[PDB]
Amino acid sequence: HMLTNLVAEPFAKLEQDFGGSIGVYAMDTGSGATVSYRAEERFPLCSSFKGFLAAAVLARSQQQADLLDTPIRYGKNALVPWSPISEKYLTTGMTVAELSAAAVQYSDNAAANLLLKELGGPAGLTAFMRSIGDTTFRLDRWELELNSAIPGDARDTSSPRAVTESLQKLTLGSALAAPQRQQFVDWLKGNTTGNHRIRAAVPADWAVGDKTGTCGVYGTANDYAVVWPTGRAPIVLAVYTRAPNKDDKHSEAVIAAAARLALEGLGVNG
Ligand SMILES: *C(=O)N1C[C@H](NOS(=O)(=O)O)CC[C@H]1C(N)=O
Repeated sequence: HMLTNLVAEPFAKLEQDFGGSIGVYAMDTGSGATVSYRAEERFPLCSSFKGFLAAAVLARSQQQADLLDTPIRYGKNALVPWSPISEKYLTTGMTVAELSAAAVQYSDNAAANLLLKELGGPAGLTAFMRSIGDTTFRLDRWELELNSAIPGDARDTSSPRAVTESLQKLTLGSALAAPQRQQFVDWLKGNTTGNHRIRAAVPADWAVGDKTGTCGVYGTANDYAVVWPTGRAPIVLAVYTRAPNKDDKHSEAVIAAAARLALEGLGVNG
């Protein structure tokens, strides 16, 4: 607690202007200092579970050396809405590694469902998260049902804090073996969907990997990232939003603004 919120930031004004709730947890991995706002509340994961999904696939690949190269063929019935990569390879198939990259970097929904099946479904991904010490994360449903974002419904949710803690373990800690850790980082660095979220708050000369989520209802959207400022230790952070009404709109700008406040709260000159 001594190093939590050393510098107050106007998160309450930001969420009031947004018309909803914002949850933020940011960790300076050098000093241990944190910024924390609504950090232990639950927010829907939406597409953001797909980063942890890819990490779980990489963990499995440490015991199954042929897993990532395995070619997966799928039928048209697998192509649920928002499958921009897998729809281009319907007639050819794609490897497990390619599906993982597509789930992370293009948020591909068919790819995510196919990989969930490899892991034994939502309970299998939840079990992986438990195995790294995350007692908050839960996945309960598949794409697209997991995006319903119903107020008060704990299904398919985590907390900003647990998201950040698990992201740190998987990208910087020892939850994955070193080759798999670097592959996970590389997939996150190559994300294409987050340019208007945490990345918009991070200087262009710093490295950053992220995964976004956009449930499409209840103003519910999010992003988590690992950021490597030059000359100081990496920062890990998570920004989640939700709002009371089904037709409330999400805001990318609010996520970027919350990330800026988090970095300011850590004293990171950006
Ligand atoms: C994830 O939340 N989804 C996948 C896709 N875009 O993902 S992103 O916004 O997180 O990059 C479409 C929206 C959404 C969904 N409804 O599955």
